[PDB]
Amino acid sequence: HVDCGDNVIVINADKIVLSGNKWDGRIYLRHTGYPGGQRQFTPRDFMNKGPEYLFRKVVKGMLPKNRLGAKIIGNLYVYAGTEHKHEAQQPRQLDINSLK
Amino acid sequence: MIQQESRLVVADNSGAKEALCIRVLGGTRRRYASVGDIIVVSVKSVIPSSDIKKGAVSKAVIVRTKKEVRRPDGSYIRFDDNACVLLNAAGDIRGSRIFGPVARELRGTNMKIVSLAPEVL
Amino acid sequence: IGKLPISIPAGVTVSHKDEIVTVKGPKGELSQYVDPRITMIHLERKTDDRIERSLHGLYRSLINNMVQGVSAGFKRELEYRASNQGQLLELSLGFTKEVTVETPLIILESADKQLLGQVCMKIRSFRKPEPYKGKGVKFVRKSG
Amino acid sequence: MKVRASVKKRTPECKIVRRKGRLYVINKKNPKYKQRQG
Amino acid sequence: PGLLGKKIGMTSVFSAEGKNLPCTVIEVGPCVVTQVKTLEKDGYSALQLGFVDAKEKHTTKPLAGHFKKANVAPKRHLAEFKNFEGEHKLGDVLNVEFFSDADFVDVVGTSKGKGFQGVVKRHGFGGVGQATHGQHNRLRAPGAVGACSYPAKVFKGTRMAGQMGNERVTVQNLEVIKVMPEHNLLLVKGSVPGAKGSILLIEK
Amino acid sequence: RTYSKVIKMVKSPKTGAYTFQEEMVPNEAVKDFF
RNA sequence: UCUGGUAAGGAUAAGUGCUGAAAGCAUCUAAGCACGAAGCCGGCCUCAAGAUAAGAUUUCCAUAAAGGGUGGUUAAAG
RNA sequence: GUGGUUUGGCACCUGAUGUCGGCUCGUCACAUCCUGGGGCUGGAGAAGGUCCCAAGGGUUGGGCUCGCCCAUUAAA
RNA sequence: UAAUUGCUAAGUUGUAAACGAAGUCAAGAAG
Ligand SMILES: [K+]
Ligand SMILES: [K+]
Ligand SMILES: [Mg+2]
Ligand SMILES: [Mg+2]
Ligand SMILES: [Mg+2]
Ligand SMILES: [Mg+2]
Ligand SMILES: [Mg+2]
Ligand SMILES: [Mg+2]
Ligand code: NA
Repeated sequence: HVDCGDNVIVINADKIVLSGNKWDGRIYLRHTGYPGGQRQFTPRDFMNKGPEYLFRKVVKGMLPKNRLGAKIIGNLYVYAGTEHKHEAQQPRQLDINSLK
Repeated sequence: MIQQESRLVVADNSGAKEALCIRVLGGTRRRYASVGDIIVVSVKSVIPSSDIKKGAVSKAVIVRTKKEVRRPDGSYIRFDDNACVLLNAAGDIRGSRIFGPVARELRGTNMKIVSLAPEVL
Repeated sequence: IGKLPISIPAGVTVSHKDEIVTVKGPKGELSQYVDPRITMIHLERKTDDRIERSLHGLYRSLINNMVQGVSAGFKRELEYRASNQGQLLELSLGFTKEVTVETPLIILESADKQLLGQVCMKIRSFRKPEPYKGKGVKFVRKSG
Repeated sequence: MKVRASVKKRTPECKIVRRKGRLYVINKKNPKYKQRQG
Repeated sequence: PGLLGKKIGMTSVFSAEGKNLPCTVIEVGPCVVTQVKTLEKDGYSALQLGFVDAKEKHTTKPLAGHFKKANVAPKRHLAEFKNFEGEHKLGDVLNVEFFSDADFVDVVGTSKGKGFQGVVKRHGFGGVGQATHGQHNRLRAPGAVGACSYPAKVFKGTRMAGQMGNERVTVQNLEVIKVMPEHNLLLVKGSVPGAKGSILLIEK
Repeated sequence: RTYSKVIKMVKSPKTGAYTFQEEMVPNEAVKDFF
């Protein structure tokens, strides 16, 4: 019941990999709330809009669906390159392959 | 401004006296016909010993309108009646004389033989 | 097919570099993009699987086509008027680099077989042969 | 082109191909034998 | 690119070939450049133009400082225009001669306000039934507003009574009859939105 | 019959293949196109 | 009474093709590449930062008239 | 085999789930009437016929009460 | 995000048939 996790900065986010034909074959559906208002989009459309939008869409969905999850998703920072400005926080480098 | 069920004078020397507009030709939901427009009519009254029979469905061209017609030069013309001229299947005058004036717009309606008219206004 | 040697003739030199392998010869310089699974010219298929075999045969055929294109080149002849000066849109049948054309018949010569085929197909797409009567662009029927 | 659930090469000259997940029968000599939807 | 204007009224004139042309008179007036927006600072290129001369009595201190920086007399109406061929600086003046080589213009205005309007005037509803033949009290009613329990809701976008007019409207491709620089006048064929004295945007 | 079809080959901007671009032009105006 | 709806910028459907193996042939396809619809995403018009991811730019900064409110004369605004 | 749109079978919900057509206002599907693109034709051309893709927008007014008739329309 | 060995390339999957083509992997028989 407490926000007790880390603040995560993801770098090199445009080099993420999707296997199979999921870059264009995975169909995301949404609705505008108007009649005849279902719309389609793809992970490619998300990535063209920006890596952070695709990453946020995926991580939400794996987070809890409540107020705590809505706050927790705000601790994720996603960047295409290696250039981010988070000095004076001294983020430590975590090897993602070490976590199991 | 002639629509379905409007009654017109027949302004030629054919047998018909009065006609009833059945349909305004030219498109879906086309409401009104003016001078130079082609309509379908039913003949309502004829003279005794008339070539055309009462109840005959025919085509006609409108030559006089009570509602006023606007010309591009800022002028307007209106008549005291609503008058048409009957046509055959080929699109030509059924008769040989025209009674009363006709609108000047009929010159450009490929209807030049209505130059039988006493006066073109 | 994909295992036969590909002899390089005199005047044509083929260099392999960074999967952008280019053959520069007498009649032009052509390029190709072999795969890691693919390796005179001697092909070498790493595995015997279906994908490896198909890729090996395809790449060997492409290399041989490149060698023939640089060395001897290719020509196609096709059968309303025609033109000689403006080789973009100058033919009259109805109304309204890297290749050479001749002056009705047309002879078109080049070094890239795919480009030559595309250009010939586009030239012949203007008027296909008519089954009703023999008419239209043809390479050098039924009663109605 | 004819669409049916059962395609067969009724003639030696007919050939069976697969294109983008569909099955076609092609015949250049006479194109009225062409079928699809294997 | 374009300029701010004021609608004067309508008249009808005669062309050279003898055609009665309806005509709207617009005072396009000298517009002064009051701000240059750039990609480096603002993120997009545009020019801000001011139209009608104001007074210090009706200029607030922030806007007074804005005009002081532009080094122009205070203006009443400000609007932004993009895709200006030719460079323009702070304080430059543009007049109705800007339209001296245009055959057609676009006019943006605010339409006349109708207030709250029913479905018949607002959306052209046909009305329920006839005036007679058993009519009780639904002559200008909307009729049904949905289907039965299966949707069990009124859809979004259902046409209903409400505020009509008093909104931004664009009229496209109005032919230009004459440019009159001596009076800052523009004559267009046809009608433009709004009442007399309303402020218009005229785009080339 | 002054109009005429004009198709010109040009390298692709995203692939690099000699694609075709076609337009109608006047008979005298073909010089500007090609 | 004026004005508008066109065309197809991009990716495609059914189809048309280039080169080409598996399968020395063939094959529009498995590697690549051209095309190809009123359909799809745009372009056009209106709204739109409570877009709580609450954005940007210019200018001014407390008391009189920095900004407002209440009030008055009113409006093609309601 | 599919659908549930016809005639049925069952009797599971119901101290009221209250009524056929027409009007008004719609909304969706595509099993496509028109308009757009294609394959085959026993397709000379022109008319067509059948099949495939395609749901954007359109898809009349009358004399009679599912249907018939009159006059249209790109289509009804 | 265990260990080992296969199969699938269809996102099949992680919760319908007569009839086609045999896409792929094995196990064979005749020739
Ligand atoms: K509901
Ligand atoms: K389940
Ligand atoms: Mg008002
Ligand atoms: Mg009424
Ligand atoms: Mg009553
Ligand atoms: Mg009443
Ligand atoms: Mg029982
Ligand atoms: Mg009860
Ligand atoms: Na599935």
